[PDB]
Amino acid sequence: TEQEDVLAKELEDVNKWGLHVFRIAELSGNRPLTVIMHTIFQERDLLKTFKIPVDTLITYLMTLEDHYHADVAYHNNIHAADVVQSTHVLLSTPALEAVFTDLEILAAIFASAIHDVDHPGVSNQFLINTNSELALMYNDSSVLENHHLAVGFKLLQEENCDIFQNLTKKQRQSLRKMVIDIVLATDMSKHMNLLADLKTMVETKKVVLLLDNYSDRIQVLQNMVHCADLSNPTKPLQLYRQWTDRIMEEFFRQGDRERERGMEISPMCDKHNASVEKSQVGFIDYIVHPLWETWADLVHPDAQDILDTLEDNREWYQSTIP
Ligand SMILES: COc1ccc(C(=O)Nc2c(Cl)cncc2Cl)cc1OC1CCCC1
Ligand SMILES: [Mg+2]
Ligand SMILES: [Zn+2]
Repeated sequence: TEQEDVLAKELEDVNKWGLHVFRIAELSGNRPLTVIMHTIFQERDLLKTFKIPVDTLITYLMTLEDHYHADVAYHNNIHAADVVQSTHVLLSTPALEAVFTDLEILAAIFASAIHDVDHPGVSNQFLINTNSELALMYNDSSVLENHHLAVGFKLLQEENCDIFQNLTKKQRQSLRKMVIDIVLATDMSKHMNLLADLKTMVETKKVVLLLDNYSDRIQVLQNMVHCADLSNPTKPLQLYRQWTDRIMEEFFRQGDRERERGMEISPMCDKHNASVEKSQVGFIDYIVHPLWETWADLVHPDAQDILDTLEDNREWYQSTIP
């Protein structure tokens, strides 16, 4: 059909920063995660490498995508697809050519796909403050991130969903550990330590990059997926602005729930006292730029255009304040 033709055209940009992910979400019948993951697996020849039956891959992806919430403005299947695609581009950076094994690549992409599954659209702190079942289950420690992993892995046990059925026991064990390490590293409470470790690696860099032990390799993959998670402000402005609209809607809905419960409204969650532009500038200045500038240093000069875009977008948001 004409719609499938346009979808195919948009997917030709799967290896490019700035893919039209929202268009792909609409054109695919709200299956951005499934089609983008399928496309990336085909591009990297992962189905052949790991003997993943095509029908099994699609069944699992659709099932996984179904577990992202349709009514959460930001932490939905589009965000998952975007992080998957951004990770895919970061993995292809020239400075990392031939550094990671096929299993490591698979782990990073799979981790990206499941990293926010079944997100309720409220933060770890909200879950902790409201004595939620999730916080009680996970003892207030990386509550959501533990849950995303539990769901992502559990779904593999559904009928015709085990995409790792042909991996060896050793490969399955290794992949499981890497995926857990990567998704737990997406908790923002770990951001400062992750960044500190990334800077230490840049300072002791040996060169393409030379990573010999699990600690260094996993650290890079953790930071890579974390960069993808924090990549919105580095994308072309039309995409960035949509991500900002969505995160603010989600935050405002949390603030509304907090207000209904008589709780104090969390930072940036009060629709009656918000500064969207100032908040984006602060977000870039204190979190996004420090991380991306460090990533850019590790893979210099591969990420120069991404960092330039980030800086341009920071200047644009800042210009709307006066
Ligand atoms: C497009 O703007 C934003 C996008 C993403 C996030 C953000 O914190 N994402 C995130 C969250 Cl909410 C939790 N764990 C990890 C990540 Cl990366 C935060 C954003 O803006 C901040 C939050 C509200 C205003 C500043
Ligand atoms: Mg998350
Ligand atoms: Zn995320």
